[PDB]
Amino acid sequence: AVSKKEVLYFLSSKDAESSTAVKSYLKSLYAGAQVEATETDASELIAQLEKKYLSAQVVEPGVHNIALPLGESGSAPVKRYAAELFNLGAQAGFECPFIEVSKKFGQETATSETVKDVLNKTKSYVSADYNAALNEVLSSVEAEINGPVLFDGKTEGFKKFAAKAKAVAVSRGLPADTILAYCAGSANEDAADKVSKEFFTWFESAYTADAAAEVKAIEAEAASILDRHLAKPVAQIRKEQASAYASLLKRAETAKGAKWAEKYLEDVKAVQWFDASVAEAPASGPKVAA
Amino acid sequence: LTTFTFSGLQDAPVAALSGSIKLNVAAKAGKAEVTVAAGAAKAATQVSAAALRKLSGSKISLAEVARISVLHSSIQNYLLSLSNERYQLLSQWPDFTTMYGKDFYYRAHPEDLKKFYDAADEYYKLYETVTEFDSLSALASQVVPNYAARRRSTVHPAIGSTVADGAFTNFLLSKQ
Amino acid sequence: CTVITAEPLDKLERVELTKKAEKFVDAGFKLVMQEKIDKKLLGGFVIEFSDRRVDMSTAKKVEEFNNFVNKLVLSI
Amino acid sequence: ADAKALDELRKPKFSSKYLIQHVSQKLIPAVK
Amino acid sequence: YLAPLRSDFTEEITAPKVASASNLVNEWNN
Amino acid sequence: ENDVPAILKEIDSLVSREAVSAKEVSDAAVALTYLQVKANRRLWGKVLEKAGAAQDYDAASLTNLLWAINTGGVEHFKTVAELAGPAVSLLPSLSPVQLSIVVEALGGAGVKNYELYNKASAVVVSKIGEFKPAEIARVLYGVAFGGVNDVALAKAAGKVFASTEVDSRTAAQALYALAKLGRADKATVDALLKSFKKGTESASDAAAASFALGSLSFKAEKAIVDALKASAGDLAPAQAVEAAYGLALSGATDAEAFKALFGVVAPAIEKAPDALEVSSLAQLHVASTISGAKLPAAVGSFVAKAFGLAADAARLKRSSAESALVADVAAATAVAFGAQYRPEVASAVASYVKTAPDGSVLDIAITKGDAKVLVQAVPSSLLTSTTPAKPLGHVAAYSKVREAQGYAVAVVPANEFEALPDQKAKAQYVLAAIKKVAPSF
Repeated sequence: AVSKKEVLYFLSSKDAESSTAVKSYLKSLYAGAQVEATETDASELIAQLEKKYLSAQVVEPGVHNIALPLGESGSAPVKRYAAELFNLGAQAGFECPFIEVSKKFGQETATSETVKDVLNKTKSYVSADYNAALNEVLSSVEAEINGPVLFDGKTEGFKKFAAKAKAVAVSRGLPADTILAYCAGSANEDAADKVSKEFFTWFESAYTADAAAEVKAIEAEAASILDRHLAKPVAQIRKEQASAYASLLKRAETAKGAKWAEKYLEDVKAVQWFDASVAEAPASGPKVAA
Repeated sequence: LTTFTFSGLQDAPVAALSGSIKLNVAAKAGKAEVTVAAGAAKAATQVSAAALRKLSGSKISLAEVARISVLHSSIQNYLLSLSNERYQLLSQWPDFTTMYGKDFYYRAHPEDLKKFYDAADEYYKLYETVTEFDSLSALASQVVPNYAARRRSTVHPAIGSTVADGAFTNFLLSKQ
Repeated sequence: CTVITAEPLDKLERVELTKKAEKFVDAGFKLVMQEKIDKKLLGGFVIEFSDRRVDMSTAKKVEEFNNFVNKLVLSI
Repeated sequence: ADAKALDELRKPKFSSKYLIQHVSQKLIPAVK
Repeated sequence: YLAPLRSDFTEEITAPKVASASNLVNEWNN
Repeated sequence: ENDVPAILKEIDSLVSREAVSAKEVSDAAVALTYLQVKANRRLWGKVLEKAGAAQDYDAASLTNLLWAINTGGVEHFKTVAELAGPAVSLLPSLSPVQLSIVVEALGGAGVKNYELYNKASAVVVSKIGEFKPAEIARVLYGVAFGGVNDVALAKAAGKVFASTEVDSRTAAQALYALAKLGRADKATVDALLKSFKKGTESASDAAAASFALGSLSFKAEKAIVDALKASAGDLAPAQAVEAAYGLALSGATDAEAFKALFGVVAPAIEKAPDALEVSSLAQLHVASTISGAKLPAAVGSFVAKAFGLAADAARLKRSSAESALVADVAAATAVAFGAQYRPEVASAVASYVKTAPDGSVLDIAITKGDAKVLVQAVPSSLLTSTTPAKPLGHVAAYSKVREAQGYAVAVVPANEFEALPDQKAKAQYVLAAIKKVAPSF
């Protein structure tokens, strides 16, 4: 069952083993139960840690209900996949990914004062192809000022660094003007909407670009796995797959009392049930009660 | 889908588009009788004007029924399509059973015949291993968990290089 | 001593820091002060008795918390 | 037996969700 | 068909490492 | 000679064949939605599978297919979002009625295809006079629920809605789109509520109009309420709860209408409580607190717990600027009640988080004796997107349901709060907020 804090995340999500648990919880509440006390505790590190480890339990089955658009004609199945992942991030408690990684940027370098360590401490979160170019243009403005560039904003060296890194950003191909005018806003709602109708266009191009990069990586990895697999004779393939399946089955059956092991074994029995149900009536598929 | 929809018996489709099934409706004042004719089947119903808005009160919410996962089914679909692409070029192999007669055996250099019979055994090996379709269910499970860990990011599942680059421009070019 | 805080001291947190600091000296020593400002701490204080240092910081707290939460998830 | 249910069949089967639940159950009382 | 279960996070946002194209089509045409 | 399961078996044998082009599956979906086959899921599943697998598309075929997916009430996001490519590639060749039905049916499922919505906005705003206001109402609904906060076609639709006479369904769809957009334009809602005078042939339009007038929180109309109460046995429970919520947020006095709306909801939760979503049960508890009508003994305390569940759900998935916002408002109201140093403002923000007796955890709760005072923060998403920048109806809903527990909610909108340059002005603002609604504090 659930422990009164996992069930507060599973309300808006639509994955099956969360929806059936929420439905059994409401079956408990309608049939004469009181709601347990929500904890007014757990100081901020434990709060964001349990957010990190509780949104994981609602995102990780959400990826498996999302089918990859591997090798399809048109960029619109990539838009389907990225929209599904956006909806999964929305139902997982994450924000828009732009403002989410902006929040991570602010969280990472709250204690950085110069601009070289703001490019050092956010090395894991930005592209190294872009981090190398930003470090080299910062070494250029460092050769200009002959002083460490300060990460304050009102410094003239940082102003020249901003006017050079905007050219670096257009050199990467992404327009910094529509993005800065989006997050800086305008007076009237009409010239804010005219900026948003460019920023959302770039935003769609950006998320479909990295989603298409992801499905191209899975396409090439599946092609490499198949081409390393087709070079084997069939008895070696059957022995390797049966031995790997038996070993990872022994790894589950060894864990006695573990909940994940019991769920693993029940899903194995459900897979065998699916094989039996397609074996009984293969004209229509599995037997589903309706 | 939203809970309130706004469609039905207004800008509705008026007729058929295929030769497999026929349909024509009755656009009367208050009511509507459909007449759908499909070969050996015949159906003519009488529906009301508000009988189409009560249709979308309950939602269907169609869902997949997958053996392992919908993601695993998509990866197994791509492995089946790649096995189709390899099977299309094991289908253009030249027929070598026509050169098994003994009038090709004894006119041949012996090592060339050794090479030819070993090439035939190699083709039978390649064809037995490209049509092992039971093994795609365990080939797909080696692509799954690294992908599922990549989508289990600490910032956002749909995150990528370009959106992080754009937000780094937004973080850097503003006043700290 | 020599305290270092992220912010300048308010007259409640000054008394609180003096009361929480006297359990780190092994007498009724009239511990002196030398307020210093470093924003590399994310709040809190780091007392430096010039022979030993007690790190009561927030940045050290979150880094030790990250090390402990990394040492548990590799064990569980 | 056969023809079990619909939401019992909609479950993404070999997703983790429980190993994460195991580590989140044995981590948070050990860190509070 | 069953995969090993992992519970770990990726904090890095990198390119997804598009792997090498293997030479099976050219070897089979050869 | 006339029989429906024979033709259902025939369509089940028609779609299950492997080679089916777009016209067969489009007409099959139209024939399926013309016979109301909601108890059959496998046939709708096969027709969506073969709708997804198709390659060629005509304008009439894709329009009829999207019309049948929309009107049939089927949600399957993957196949309908892969249809958006055939919609984009065929968008300039679509008829205005057909472009209307395509973009409305795609916006119904919430597809995040921004190029589709930008191009459809430019097409519908460049040539406006060809579109009857039903068509731009459908386009406004599709661009509103499709993840776009576009205001240009909203103004261009409000002009045509203020110029000509429109139908009831078009006005209801338009107000639903404005309620999800969050505009609360009085000048347009007055021009659009004048069409609800002939009586509406369906109760879904009156239900959506009531929910829109509740979520933008203007008032009722007393004939939309009477058109709801007239045959209140037809609406879905997930439609009826949002209709009652939209009546309660606009302060509906027709308690007979609330009894007629509960007369379909209480058997629905009496049969199976698990079918409805918990946000809808929270809306039911809001409507039950504002209207005060009687509910069954098993459902009243049930939605009382369900409002706490949905409130803790909405607080746990907080936007993390609202987290900083309630931290700022709590620090300001701890300065205002008196804590001039950092450890005492920490000790005061630590003691403002008492739990409400229904199970929720309140962010700012102040207690002295008998009176409890809550402070409510409205960051930006619960604000209107227009130039008055007023709070949405969920704010007044949360205030009226917290006042039923013993709290005096001082709503602090954040368009006013973050415009203050210091902490002392924020303390004076929250003092002006709290002293107005509960002068004992």
